[PDB]
Amino acid sequence: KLHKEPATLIKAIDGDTVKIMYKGQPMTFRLLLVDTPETKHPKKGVEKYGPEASAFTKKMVENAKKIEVEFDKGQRTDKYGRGLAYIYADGKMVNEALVRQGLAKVAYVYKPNNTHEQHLRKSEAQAKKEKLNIWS
Repeated sequence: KLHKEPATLIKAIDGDTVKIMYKGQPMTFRLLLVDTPETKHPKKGVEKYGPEASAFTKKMVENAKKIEVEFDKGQRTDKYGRGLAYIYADGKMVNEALVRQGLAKVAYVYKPNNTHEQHLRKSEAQAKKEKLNIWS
């Protein structure tokens, strides 16, 4: 059973990555199950909708009263040291919000870290049907 834990925003870095204070330790977190266009793309740079995905995550985490992180059932950090997780801004899942707004695609999934996969795929189909941003 996944549960949420409190955390404190330090800084937003990209649409898909935020620095957070977790159990008193600053850490970089990668949002589970989504791929946003990047501004810090290692290869191409600042892709289309990159700045947009980026300001959205920023605003969202920044204006929140309460940030919480929720780990999935698999590994909790990636090979770069980044925490892997679902992030909640006042009860709303940032990863889902991005996909519903057409500012992220559901990422290639790695079990057993796939607990909200279906949900998100559902939000992606809707942003697609509404042809938003990425899907326009």
